[PDB]
Amino acid sequence: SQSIIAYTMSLGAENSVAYSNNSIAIPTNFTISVTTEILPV
Amino acid sequence: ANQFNSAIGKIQDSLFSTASALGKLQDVVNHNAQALNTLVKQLSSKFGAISSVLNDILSRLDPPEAEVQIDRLITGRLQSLQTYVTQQLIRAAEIRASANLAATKMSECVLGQSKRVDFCGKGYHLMSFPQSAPHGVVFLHVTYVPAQEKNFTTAPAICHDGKAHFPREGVFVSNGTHWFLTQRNFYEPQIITTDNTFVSGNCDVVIGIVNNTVYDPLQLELDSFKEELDKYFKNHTS
Amino acid sequence: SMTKTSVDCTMYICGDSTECSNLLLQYGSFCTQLKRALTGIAVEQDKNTQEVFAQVKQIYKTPPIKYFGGFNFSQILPDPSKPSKRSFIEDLLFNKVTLDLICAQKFNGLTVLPPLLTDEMIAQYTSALLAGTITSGWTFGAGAALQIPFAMQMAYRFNGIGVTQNVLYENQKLIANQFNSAIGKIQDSLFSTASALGKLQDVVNHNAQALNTLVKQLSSKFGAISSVLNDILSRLDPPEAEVQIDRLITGRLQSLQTYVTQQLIRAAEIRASANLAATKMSECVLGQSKRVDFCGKGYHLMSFPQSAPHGVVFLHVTYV
Ligand SMILES: *[C@@H]1O[C@H](CO[C@@H]2O[C@@H](C)[C@@H](O)[C@@H](O)[C@@H]2O)[C@@H](O[C@@H]2O[C@H](CO)[C@@H](O)[C@H](O)[C@H]2NC(C)=O)[C@H](O)[C@H]1NC(C)=O
Ligand SMILES: *[C@@H]1O[C@H](CO)[C@@H](O[C@@H]2O[C@H](CO)[C@@H](O)[C@H](O)[C@H]2NC(C)=O)[C@H](O)[C@H]1NC(C)=O
Ligand SMILES: *[C@@H]1O[C@H](CO)[C@@H](O[C@@H]2O[C@H](CO)[C@@H](O)[C@H](O)[C@H]2NC(C)=O)[C@H](O)[C@H]1NC(C)=O
Ligand SMILES: *[C@@H]1O[C@H](CO)[C@@H](O[C@@H]2O[C@H](CO)[C@@H](O)[C@H](O)[C@H]2NC(C)=O)[C@H](O)[C@H]1NC(C)=O
Ligand SMILES: *[C@@H]1O[C@H](CO)[C@@H](O)[C@H](O)[C@H]1NC(C)=O
Ligand SMILES: *[C@@H]1O[C@H](CO)[C@@H](O)[C@H](O)[C@H]1NC(C)=O
Repeated sequence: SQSIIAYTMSLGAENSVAYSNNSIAIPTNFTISVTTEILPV
Repeated sequence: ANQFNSAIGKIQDSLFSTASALGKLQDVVNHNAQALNTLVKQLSSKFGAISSVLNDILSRLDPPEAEVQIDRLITGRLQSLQTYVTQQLIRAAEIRASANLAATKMSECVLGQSKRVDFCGKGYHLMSFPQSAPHGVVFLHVTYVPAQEKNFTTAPAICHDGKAHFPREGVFVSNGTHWFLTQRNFYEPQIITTDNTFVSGNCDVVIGIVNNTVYDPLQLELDSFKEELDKYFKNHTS
Repeated sequence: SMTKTSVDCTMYICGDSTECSNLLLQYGSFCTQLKRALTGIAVEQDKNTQEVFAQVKQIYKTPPIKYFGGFNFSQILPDPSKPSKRSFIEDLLFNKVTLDLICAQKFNGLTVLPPLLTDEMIAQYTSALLAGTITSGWTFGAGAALQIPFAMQMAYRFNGIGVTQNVLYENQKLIANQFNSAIGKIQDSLFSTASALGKLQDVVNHNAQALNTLVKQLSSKFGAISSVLNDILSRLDPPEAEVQIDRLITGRLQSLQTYVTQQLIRAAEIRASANLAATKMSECVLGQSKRVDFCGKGYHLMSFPQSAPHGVVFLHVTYV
C-alpha cells in the first residue's frame, strides 16, 4: 500500500576519494555522451 | 562511432521521457497564454461601476451620470493594460537574456570547441549540434567522458643520473614494478625516454622524486649500430 | 538568492473584513496575478540556489589525513566540532552577514518562506566541491573523481598557465608558504577591506525595506476619513462606507502592485547574479579558466567556494 511520506533531502551518494601521497587514477576507456540543452529564444 | 550512434539514438527517447527541460518552451507558451487570458478576462470586472458593459451603461444613463461609470471602467482597464505591459516587459527581458545565452552557445559550442567547463554539456566537449524548437533551440552536446579508471603509483619526477626528469606531456605511472609515461586522460603507457622527458636540475630538490631508468635512444642506437659494425669488421679483418 | 515572500491580498487589503472583501472581488484577478508572480519569484530563488551549489554528483570527503603537499586548507575545510560543519571562513561570513519589524510584517498577510536547502545542506555542497577540487583536481567535474597528489595537480595548473611544472616542483615549499600566507590574510581582508560583502547585506536591506514600506503603507488614508477598516465600518452605514473602503482598496492595491513589480525586477537582477555565480562555480572551481579576470586578477590557478547568507564567496588562487 502506497502513502505520502516526508523525508529529509539526500544531497547525493557519499564518496571518499582515495587521496594519497603518490596515487593517481587514470582512465582506461571512454564514453561518448550526447546530452541535451533546451533554451528559450 | 558506435557509442555516438547509440547516444544519438537514445536522444529521441530521453528528450521527451526524462523531461527535465523542454518544459521551458512550454512554460513560455503557457505564460503568454495566461497573460492574454487574464487581460481579456479583466474586461468582466465592474471595478465599482453598475455594469461591466459599456453599451449597457450608455443605454441606461444620461451622459452626465454615465461618465462616472465610464471612468471607473477606464481606470480599471487602464490598470489591467499597464500590468500586462509591465509583466510582458519583464518577461521579454528574461527571454532576451536567454536568447543571448543561446546565441553565445551557438557561437562557442556549435561553431567551435569550448574549453569552458560545463558550458557545452557535462564532460570534455567534443562538438554540438543545433535543432530548432517552437520558440527556442535545442543543443545536442557531444562530450567525452572517461570511463574505466585504474589505480597507479605516481611520481613528480624521475632521477636517473643525478638529474631530475619531468614529463614533457603526461604523468609518470607505475603498476608496481615498472615506470611508464602516460597521457593524463587515457592510459597509454610509454617507456620513459629522453624524448618524452626534460631535465631540470638535480634530484635533491623535488619532493617525491623516484629512481628509475631513462633510456637514451641515441646511445642505444649507437651501440646497436656499433655491434653490426663490429660484425662487419670481423667478417673480413678477422 | 533572496528572501521568498508571500502576501495575502485579503489580509493585507481588507483584513478580516467581509464588506471590504466583497468590494475587492470587483477588481477581478489582480491578486491571482500578484500571488502567481510571488510564487514564481520564490521557486526561482530555490532554483538559483540549486543551480549554483548542487554541482557535485557525490558528496566528496577529504581523507582523514589532511596533508595536501604542504597547503593549509584548514580555514576553508569543514569544522566537525560544530552543529553545522561550516568552515572557519563560512562561520565568519554567517556571523558578519545577519538576516518588532518582523512580527509586524507577519501580522498583516506578509510571510517569509524558508529556503528549500538549509544552511547545513549548502555547507555540505560547498564542502563536497572543496573536497573534490583538492583531492581530484578538475576530474570530478567531467566524470568520476580521479585522485591525484596535490603537488602534481598544482603542476598541472602551472602548465595550464604557461609555466613549466619543474618551477612548481623546485619551489614547492615557497609556493605552499605563499598560499598559506594569502589564505591566512583572507580572514582579515574579507571583513576589513570591505569592498564586497556589501552586496549580500544590500540584498537583505532591500528586502527588509520593501517589506517595511509595504506594511507602512497601511497607515495612509489615501483620501479616506481613516486608515482603519474597523473604524470606517463602525462609523458609517454601508452606502457611505463603500466610498472610504474603495479609497483604501485602491491605495493598498497600488502599494501591493508596486511591491510585486519591484520584487520582480530585483529577482531578475538576482537571477542574473546567480547565473553568473553558477558559471563561476563551473569554470573557476570545477576547472581552470583561461578567460582573463573571470576568476580573479592574474593567471588563474584554482578557486574555492564558501557559502554565505544568500550568496557564495569564491577564493580565487592566481599566479602573479
Ligand atoms: C637514487 O640513487 C641514488 C644514487 O645511487 C646510485 O644510483 C642508484 C640507481 C644505484 O645504482 C646505486 O647503487 C648508486 O650508488 C641514491 O643515493 C644513494 O643513497 C644510498 C643510501 O642512502 C647511499 O649509500 C649512497 O651513497 C647514495 N648515492 C649517492 C650517489 O649519493 C638514492 O638513495 C636513490 N634514491 C632512492 C629513493 O632510493
Ligand atoms: C571500452 O569501452 C567499450 C564500451 O563499453 C568496450 O566495448 C564493449 O566491449 C564489450 C566486450 O567485448 C562488448 O560486449 C560491447 O559490445 C562493447 N561495446 C561497444 C559499444 O562496442 C571496450 O571493450 C572497452 N575497452 C577496454 C579496453 O576495456
Ligand atoms: C604523505 O606524506 C607526508 C609527508 O610527505 C606525511 O605527513 C607526515 O605524516 C607523518 C605521519 O604519517 C607525521 O609524523 C609528519 O609530521 C607528517 N609531516 C607533515 C609535514 O605533515 C603524510 O602523512 C603522508 N600521507 C598522507 C596520506 O598524506
Ligand atoms: C594549518 O592552519 C591552521 C590554522 O590556520 C594552523 O593551526 C594553527 O597552528 C598554530 C601553531 O601551532 C597555532 O598557534 C594556531 O592556534 C593554530 N590555529 C588554529 C585555528 O587552530 C596549522 O598549524 C596549519 N597547519 C600546518 C601544517 O601548517
Ligand atoms: C584506487 O585505490 C583505492 C584504494 O584501494 C580504491 O578504493 C579505489 O577503488 C581504487 N580505484 C580504482 C579505480 O580501482
Ligand atoms: C607493469 O607493466 C609492464 C608492461 O607490460 C609489465 O612488464 C609489468 O610486469 C607490469 N607489472 C605488473 C605488476 O603487472
